[PDB]
Amino acid sequence: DQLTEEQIAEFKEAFSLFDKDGDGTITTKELGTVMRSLGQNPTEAELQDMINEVDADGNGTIDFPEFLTMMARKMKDTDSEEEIREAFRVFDKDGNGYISAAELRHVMTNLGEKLTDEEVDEMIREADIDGDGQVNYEEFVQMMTA
Amino acid sequence: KRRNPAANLIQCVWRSYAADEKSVSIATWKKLEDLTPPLKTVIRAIRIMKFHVAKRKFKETL
Ligand SMILES: [Mg+2]
Ligand SMILES: [Mg+2]
Ligand SMILES: [Mg+2]
Repeated sequence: DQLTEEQIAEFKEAFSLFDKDGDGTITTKELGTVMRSLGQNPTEAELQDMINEVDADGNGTIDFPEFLTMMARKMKDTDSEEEIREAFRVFDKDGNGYISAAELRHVMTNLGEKLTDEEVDEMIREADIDGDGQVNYEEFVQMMTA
Repeated sequence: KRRNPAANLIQCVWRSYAADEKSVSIATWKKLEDLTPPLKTVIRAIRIMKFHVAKRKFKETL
């Protein structure tokens, strides 16, 4: 799956909502303005962290080329597939490749940026599609890798 | 142990996936409705950036 000319025009559109001063760069101040305009309340350490991990050139800001590679890659690259897969094995203590839906719903509503009951309900419905209480995280990763 | 970083990375994967154009979800846009198409791309760009932060935080626990 590759990128069409239309979605590039939509990617520039969204890029220009971050780059509100129109100089072709996104700073932590521009990004923080968009996020807090969407109800978020991030700290600059988080704002600086969000810019750094997508700052390919390392110049401190996000230009449209970096923004374009970020939106087209999604979580489909090899580094992301291996890392997302390794993140699921941390809870696959049986070593078989399966994680109980009750356990996964429990950890996702108690650790990290915990999902709420509405969010986790939609996730378990797609993690345990057949409804047997078990999650094939290898098939679940490739589902969201696409 | 990498329990919390792995949990946070999985959380960013779902929120990014649930927000994607070919996906359907109402709990990933809780209290966010009738959104402009560029507005949805902006939220998708934010959640993708959160994912790369989570992946870097989880990798550094190795
Ligand atoms: Mg700018
Ligand atoms: Mg840059
Ligand atoms: Mg199942």
